[PDB]
Amino acid sequence: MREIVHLQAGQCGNQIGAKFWEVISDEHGIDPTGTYHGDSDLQLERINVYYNEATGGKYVPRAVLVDLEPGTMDSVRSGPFGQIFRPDNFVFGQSGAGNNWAKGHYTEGAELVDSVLDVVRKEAESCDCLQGFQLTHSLGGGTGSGMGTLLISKIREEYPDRIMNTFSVVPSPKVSDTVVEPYNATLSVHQLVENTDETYCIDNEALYDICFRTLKLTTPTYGDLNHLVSATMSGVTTCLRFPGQLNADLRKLAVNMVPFPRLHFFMPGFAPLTSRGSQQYRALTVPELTQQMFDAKNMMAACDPRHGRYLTVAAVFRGRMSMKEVDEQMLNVQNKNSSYFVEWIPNNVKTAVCDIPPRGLKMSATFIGNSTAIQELFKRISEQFTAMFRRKAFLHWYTGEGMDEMEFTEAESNMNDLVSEYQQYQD
Amino acid sequence: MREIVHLQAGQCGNQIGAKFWEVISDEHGIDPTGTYHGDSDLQLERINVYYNEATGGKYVPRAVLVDLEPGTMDSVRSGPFGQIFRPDNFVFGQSGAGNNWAKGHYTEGAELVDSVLDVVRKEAESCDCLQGFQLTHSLGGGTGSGMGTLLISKIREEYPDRIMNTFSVVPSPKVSDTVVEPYNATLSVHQLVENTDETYCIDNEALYDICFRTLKLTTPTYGDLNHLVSATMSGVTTCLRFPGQLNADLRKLAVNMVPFPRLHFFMPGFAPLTSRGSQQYRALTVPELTQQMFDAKNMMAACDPRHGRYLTVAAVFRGRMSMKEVDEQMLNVQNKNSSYFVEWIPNNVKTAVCDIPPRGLKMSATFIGNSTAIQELFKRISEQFTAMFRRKAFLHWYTGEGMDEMEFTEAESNMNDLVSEYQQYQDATAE
Amino acid sequence: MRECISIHVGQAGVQIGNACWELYCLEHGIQPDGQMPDDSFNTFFSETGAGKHVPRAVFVDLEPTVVDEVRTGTYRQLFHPEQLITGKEDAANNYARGHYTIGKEIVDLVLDRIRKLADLCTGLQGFLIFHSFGGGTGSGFASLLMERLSVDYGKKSKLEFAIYPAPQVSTAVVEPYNSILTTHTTLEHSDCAFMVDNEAIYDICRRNLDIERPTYTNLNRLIGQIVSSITASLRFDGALNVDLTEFQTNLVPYPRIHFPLATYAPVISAEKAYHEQLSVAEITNACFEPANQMVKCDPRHGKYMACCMLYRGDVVPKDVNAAIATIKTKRTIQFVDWCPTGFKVGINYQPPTVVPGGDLAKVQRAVCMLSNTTAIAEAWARLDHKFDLMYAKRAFVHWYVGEGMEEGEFSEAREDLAALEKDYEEVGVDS
Amino acid sequence: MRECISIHVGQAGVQIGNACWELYCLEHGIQPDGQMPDSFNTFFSETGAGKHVPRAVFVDLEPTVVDEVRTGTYRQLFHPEQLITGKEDAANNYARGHYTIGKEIVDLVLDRIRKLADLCTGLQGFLIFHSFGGGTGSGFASLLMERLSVDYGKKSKLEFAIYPAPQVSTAVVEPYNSILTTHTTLEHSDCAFMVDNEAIYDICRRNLDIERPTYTNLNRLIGQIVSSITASLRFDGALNVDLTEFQTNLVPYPRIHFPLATYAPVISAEKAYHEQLSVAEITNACFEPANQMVKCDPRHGKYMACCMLYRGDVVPKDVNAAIATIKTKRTIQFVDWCPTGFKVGINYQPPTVVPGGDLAKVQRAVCMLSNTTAIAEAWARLDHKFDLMYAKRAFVHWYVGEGMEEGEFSEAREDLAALEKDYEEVGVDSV
Amino acid sequence: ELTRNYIAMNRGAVKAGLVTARENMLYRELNDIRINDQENMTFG
Amino acid sequence: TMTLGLMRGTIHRCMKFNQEMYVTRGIIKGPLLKRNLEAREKLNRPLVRMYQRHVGTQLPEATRLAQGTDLLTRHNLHMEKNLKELRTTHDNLAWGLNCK
Amino acid sequence: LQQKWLASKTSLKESIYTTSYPRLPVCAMSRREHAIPV
Ligand SMILES: Nc1nc2c(ncn2[C@@H]2O[C@H](COP(=O)(O)OP(=O)(O)OP(=O)(O)O)[C@@H](O)[C@H]2O)c(=O)[nH]1
Ligand SMILES: Nc1nc2c(ncn2[C@@H]2O[C@H](COP(=O)(O)OP(=O)(O)OP(=O)(O)O)[C@@H](O)[C@H]2O)c(=O)[nH]1
Ligand SMILES: Nc1nc2c(ncn2[C@@H]2O[C@H](COP(=O)(O)OP(=O)(O)O)[C@@H](O)[C@H]2O)c(=O)[nH]1
Ligand SMILES: Nc1nc2c(ncn2[C@@H]2O[C@H](COP(=O)(O)OP(=O)(O)O)[C@@H](O)[C@H]2O)c(=O)[nH]1
Ligand SMILES: [Mg+2]
Ligand SMILES: [Mg+2]
Repeated sequence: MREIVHLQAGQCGNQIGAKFWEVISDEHGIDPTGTYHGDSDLQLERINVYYNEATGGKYVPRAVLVDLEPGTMDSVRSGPFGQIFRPDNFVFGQSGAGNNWAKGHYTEGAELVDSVLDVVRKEAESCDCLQGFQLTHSLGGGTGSGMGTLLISKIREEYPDRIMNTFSVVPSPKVSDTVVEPYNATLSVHQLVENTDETYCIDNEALYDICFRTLKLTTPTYGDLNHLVSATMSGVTTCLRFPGQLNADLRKLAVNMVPFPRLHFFMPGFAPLTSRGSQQYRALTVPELTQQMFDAKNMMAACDPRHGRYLTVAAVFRGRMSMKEVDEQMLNVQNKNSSYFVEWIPNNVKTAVCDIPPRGLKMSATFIGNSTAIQELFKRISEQFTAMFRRKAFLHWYTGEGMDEMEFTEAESNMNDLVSEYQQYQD
Repeated sequence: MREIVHLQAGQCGNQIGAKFWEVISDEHGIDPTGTYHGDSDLQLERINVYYNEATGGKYVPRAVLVDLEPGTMDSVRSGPFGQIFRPDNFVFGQSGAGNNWAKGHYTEGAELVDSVLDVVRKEAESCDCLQGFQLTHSLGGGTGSGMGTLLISKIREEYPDRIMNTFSVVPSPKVSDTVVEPYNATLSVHQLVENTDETYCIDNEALYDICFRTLKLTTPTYGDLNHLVSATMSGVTTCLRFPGQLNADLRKLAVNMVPFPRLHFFMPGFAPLTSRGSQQYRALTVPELTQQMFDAKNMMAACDPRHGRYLTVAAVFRGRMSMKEVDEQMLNVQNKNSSYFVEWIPNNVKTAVCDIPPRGLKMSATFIGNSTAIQELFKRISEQFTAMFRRKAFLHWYTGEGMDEMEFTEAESNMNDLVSEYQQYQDATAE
Repeated sequence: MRECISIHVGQAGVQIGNACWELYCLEHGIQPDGQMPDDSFNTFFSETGAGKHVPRAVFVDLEPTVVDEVRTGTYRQLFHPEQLITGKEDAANNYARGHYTIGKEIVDLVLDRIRKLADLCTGLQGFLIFHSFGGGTGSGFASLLMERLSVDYGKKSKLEFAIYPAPQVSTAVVEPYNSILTTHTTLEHSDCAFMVDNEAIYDICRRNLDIERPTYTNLNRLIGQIVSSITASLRFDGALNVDLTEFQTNLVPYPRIHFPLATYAPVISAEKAYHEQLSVAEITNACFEPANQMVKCDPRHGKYMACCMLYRGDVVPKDVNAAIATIKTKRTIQFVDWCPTGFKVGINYQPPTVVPGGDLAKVQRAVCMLSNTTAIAEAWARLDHKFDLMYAKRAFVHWYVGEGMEEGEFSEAREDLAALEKDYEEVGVDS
Repeated sequence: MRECISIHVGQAGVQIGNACWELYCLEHGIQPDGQMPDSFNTFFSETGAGKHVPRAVFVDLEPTVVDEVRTGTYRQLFHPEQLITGKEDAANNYARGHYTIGKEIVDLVLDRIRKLADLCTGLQGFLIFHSFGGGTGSGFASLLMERLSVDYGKKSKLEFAIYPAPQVSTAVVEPYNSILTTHTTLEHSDCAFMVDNEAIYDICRRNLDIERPTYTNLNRLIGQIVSSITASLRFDGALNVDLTEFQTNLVPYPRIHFPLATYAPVISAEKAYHEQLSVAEITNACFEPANQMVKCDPRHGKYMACCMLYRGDVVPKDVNAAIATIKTKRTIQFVDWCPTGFKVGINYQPPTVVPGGDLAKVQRAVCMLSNTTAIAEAWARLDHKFDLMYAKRAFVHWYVGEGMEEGEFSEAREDLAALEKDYEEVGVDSV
Repeated sequence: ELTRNYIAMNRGAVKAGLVTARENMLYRELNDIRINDQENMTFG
Repeated sequence: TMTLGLMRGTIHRCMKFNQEMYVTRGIIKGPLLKRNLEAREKLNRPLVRMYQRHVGTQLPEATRLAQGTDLLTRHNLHMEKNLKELRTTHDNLAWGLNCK
Repeated sequence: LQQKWLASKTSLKESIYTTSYPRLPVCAMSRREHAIPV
């Protein structure tokens, strides 16, 4: 019908994916064994979209889990939902990449992609009408930044037509856990722009903000940080899976979102976020949701949108609501903040509705934005990459893998040619 | 009716027959004493194909186990299904051949042939209408590859019309437990190709990867090795014993798979092969049965058909299906992999249906396909035979048995003539 | 009175006779024992002093396992044991075995068995003969039975219901050889033809009846509806009755050309029947779409030269002509220049019954058409393409000559199809 | 009567010829030997042996290209001096084929055409084929017109010519030759038929669905257009149109003699099956900008004159209904001084179809020839390409070393500055 | 030598009526087929 | 083996050439039950009896069907003899092959 | 759906003939309204 194959690479992607496959496991009413224990028919009418039919009333993921280092996959197999992912969907090498993009993309990335290209091809012909592909990784590591993008270069040659969405994890400058990150980031962003329909720039600093100030969590670990990405995961496809007043899918937003193919770097958000103290004295209504999207505080990107102009903005509402308030609020926020939108596109705001709210909640929303201020992140990778390329520092880890230096030169050339044409559109 | 006399030669042969007779006794519900403890009625309707009746509601198989070494019979007789075989059917000699093809074929096999020929004739005239015989052996041995070739070469003259099958085991170049096995290999194929109706080349090397990689057994013993071949032998005579929607038999695949008398070499396959972690995560359906049939990882032959062309293909499905999805998948693999099919024969795929699923399972199918890529098997054997024969090595073993030197030369010339015949059919213009 | 002897041959014939005679028993009320719990049944059933009725059929097959499931089935006491006939060995997709080595052993038993049934019949209208071209017994032995059936009775009608090789899918490889070497001989000794391809019925069932995974019985059930409406005029009363002699007269303008093309309507599900009004106009147009044809041939590619119409159920003589009035006033349907009036309407009172466990819904009216055209001549052409590109290398023929017989029949059969295809063109041209 | 002589220049025309006369030979009914087992007189000439020599000449500067013609199937069809060949080429150097290499062969060419010209009695026009890229197809063709102009002052000389494509190019030095080429087709021609391979590439990809064609497939369409042009001459029709008439009805001013051609329908057999074709259907296809053979957008300009050449089974009543529809459309613009802008041509004989060809046999077609101001922008894209090369004096030393003064480069560019500005101001409505 | 014709030879054996493999090769030895192809009127 | 093999063509050409005469004979003789026959084919048709009203009008058809079976039954007896002889030179060649 | 997956794991050995052709009810026999004799 319209099926998604969920790709999963790197340590980060392996974890948020297990986190992502926890929410859509919770909502669809399927127990950790593999059997459906929900209540309503609507929960199982479209489950072909993420789950594959298997004998005995049991469903299995359309998920491919890849990691060069086998250390992490034992943890995914040993979580609460570790009895759901097929072992043949696990494919692993023996040695990690050591946080080198070159190794994961050229030397040991070659021997594994044939395995990954095989199983996705098995899942390519398994369903009848695929809607697209969807991947999670990190540009700051060695495998997801590396072999994760190698698949992107390969699957785009195999299936040009299908939409490709990437929920990638962009490194933060104020908090850095890797010095060869501005290398691997420079060498993956270059690989993203030509072969990707829509990129969701996720970071970790802004997520550390959100729990601290919006949720007042005293010890926010990686697990709670993984909760919010999985929330935004289901909100993107909350319309494809269910009925509503105004349905949508991945393609309807994407064509409404990309005026020129070089601009597909986004800025995702999640609405109902308040403290554990305020679980009673806080009204769950349409306008207070809209008041929560368009702050710079709820945002899980590493940029302040007030420094740029929102090109296009999409709001996907979840749950049942009367419609008139949304067009009133989305129009209202357009009029008052008229200086923060580009004039050359009218009616900048996109609205879609599903009728079903998520589990344990009455109303939900997801906001995906293309704005100028995403340029502020890309200039400052080059602010770090130039400082490390000019002294040729840490370089010999890369030239030992057979690559040249010109790839480093042309990678900076392509990002420079991205922001330069990105800056003209703000002015 | 339509009976089979199970021939059996060699230590390789005697073990497989013990294992092969296990799975049929289990399916027809036969306990080791021989009685029927099954539940259904179709489980005893065509039992007479394999089993002879004995007094007290007892069935004994129509098997003739032969060997040149006395110690193998005792190990067979000491197994679980030991006292199920009639004791007189064992034929064993006092002296063994010892991996030499010559000793088993002229010197010591010539004293044992008359005794087996007494036994097999009694079992041949026992049944009214024999469908045919069937032998299992290895071509690296001394008795199965030796006297066994002399065994077949005789009874072709006695019973010309009857069907001859051989689940022969040809030695692999990558793994070998013999130094002299090409001499056993080359001097047996020439006798084989003259007198046999069809063949199946099951190589222990290929089954080693399949348990290595697909079933993922930590310790795949020869028992786990010979469980896969036993399912293959059962999966050819399956429509003979059970009713189906579209039946088949030994002859129907025989007439439909061999365009010319010299080409009767097939690469068999088995579809339901899944490891334990894959038992949970599977939806056993017809496309998932077909997708495993055509990937060359599944084959029990030591040659990749991707380097050759599928001359003819036969597939026998076991279970209760909709034969629409039987006919859709075979047509699809015909058109997608069109380059892997010869063009002067249209619709190279042959199908049949057997309703009764294999016991403990629901869906299964067996594959019998003739390709020209098995020429890769023969040229590897002649790669080594001429390597040894140029130095006249190991020859005093053979010359002292009374044979002549030219017989090596003619058997290689025939072997080279076959690979010059198959190869030309690869590069053959349809128009 | 009217009588019809069914002469089903082969696994196709037996499994078709399984479906048809089940519908017949519900149609006249016979229990599986053989009793009614007026004399409309005499054309199919017989009489004994105790009121027991036996069917006038002869299930013949050269292999056992097709028909032993009938002997042990629900209707095990309905049939004479003598009526069902079995040989020990089959032909196995070999026209030659079933016609020149295996047929003559069994032809004299079947023929004598035919004689007693036709002795019981005083006035026999026609012989109904169902077989297939793919199988060996349905092609080989059946061609021999026709040959000696004609010499038993010069006149008696011999209808030929047939299973044809499908243009794309195939259950056999050597299947052209039987098909070409069959119509060369049965041409002399047949009076009508009803070739239908399981591919085209596959097309209809999934598209119209919402069964994505049918079985051979589902195709078998539709065939039973076709044979019901042909003979329905003989059985029950009607406005314009029609006999086998009658439609035969208004369907073949030349003895050379006796290959009609049958069609049924409506074939719709009860969920699709609840919401849809069915009128005589609506069902008669559905008989003319190519998507409802049961031969993979498009009458738009040819020209109708004879049409026979069978209305059955709640139909009125007034509305029949108006549907025919509109059908004639369309230029996408063509006729030869030498056939302005090419219709023959039969009107019957009884609506057809339904079989629970079937697929068709209960409807009050139905049509059956038999349109002889030249759009069928393209089907022979595809057979010649496949046969000639196979006979060039002369594959699989060693089975045919090695069984027995000649090689000269092989050359003579192919060109006779060139004449037949050429003959259809002389009808195709207009003066 | 009417007789036509062809003067194929360079590699382009000779391969253009091979498709043309192979179409012409099957148009009339000749055999490759040159005999028929008087519509041919325009194109063939009767000889002593009763053989028909085609009124053609090939002029080429390299031996291999026309050697293929002298060795092909049509080797005996043709007269050897008509295959005129040169030892050494200009190698895409307009200076060489105009000043150095042509002058060794100029007078030989003029001999052979006059000998065929003396055979004819009444001449109407010379149909010559060349390109704007190659040296021999431009430089040699340039000078021969200048002599042919003073040898035949009144005779017509059509210009079927290849325009270098806007994007895809098989050479680098094409724009220098083309800017030098235009003066010949400007002061020494009466019509022209410039076309790029790119648009012919698109229409084959978009409509003919052939994703991998060669230079034969494009050439098949070119001959079909010429076949439509001369169909009035060869065969009778309701409204026969000679070339001088086509010349009269298409050229507004002496300078502007650049028609654009268009053929509808160009449709494969599979797409022809589901699409009925009408007179109204075909005339709309000619005005779709997607099917234009030149990469210019007619909707960016307006039409000054159009020539229609309908062919096959067409009726004048449908033509006017087709014509009246085209007027009632604001998408199609006409210049204000053109109240009526059409030349309607009717023939009886449908265009043929070549075996191994691409177009399906359609009972009705149409040709099109429009003089629009759309083609103005094509030259401005050529002028820039020449401009950005000439300022830095790229490649000039090759032509200067051959012996043209460098001022001729500037003088030629002024002409296209002159030619383009005439198009723009003519397009301006004086209202 | 120039190989042997393993298609024409088989077709000839079939036409003669030799079906068993031993008889097929005996016919080969009898009639090997090897591809030797590997190497005045005035009109005016 | 050659002459034995080349005789499989000569053996097999003879039973069908014998078998065709077996079916060709019965058609001329006609159906075994005259009630299965009774139609336009008999020699007592209404057409012929009408013609029999005039004196001296009869049929010679009932003797040409005799001469049709004359050569047909004769040719089978010569054909059966040549068949039976040709089996003896098949078994005797097969037996002598065994001794060789 | 519960029935569609519950009716999978059964020991359903039987010929398709015997699972397809059972004993029909005597109520569902044809009434044979239109017939020739009196
Ligand atoms: N439509 C339809 N076709 C059938 C049926 N049963 C068999 N066939 C066709 O019969 C062909 C094979 O011939 P069979 O009837 O099965 O076997 P046979 O006629 O006894 O001939 P042998 O196989 O030589 O014994 C297959 O290709 C089927 O297409 C049936 O029930 N319905
Ligand atoms: N459509 C078409 N174009 C051709 C063909 N042959 C040559 N051309 C075009 O002619 C241009 C170059 O001139 P050619 O015809 O190849 O050779 P030439 O005319 O003898 O000129 P020289 O090569 O310099 O001798 C190329 O750019 C082609 O586009 C042809 O057969 N069909
Ligand atoms: N958002 C998020 N980031 C994580 C998580 N686990 C690890 N990371 C980040 O991933 C980066 C290291 O990625 P790495 O495992 O080397 O990627 P790989 O080399 O492609 O496998 C670190 O900077 C971490 O901050 C997680 O659960 N969530
Ligand atoms: N597949 C398989 N191969 C076997 C088995 N037993 C022995 N072999 C092979 O058979 C060969 C030895 O056969 P051998 O005893 O010499 O045969 P014999 O001389 O006829 O008795 C070895 O190469 C083994 O690999 C078995 O149970 N299964
Ligand atoms: Mg059969
Ligand atoms: Mg050239």
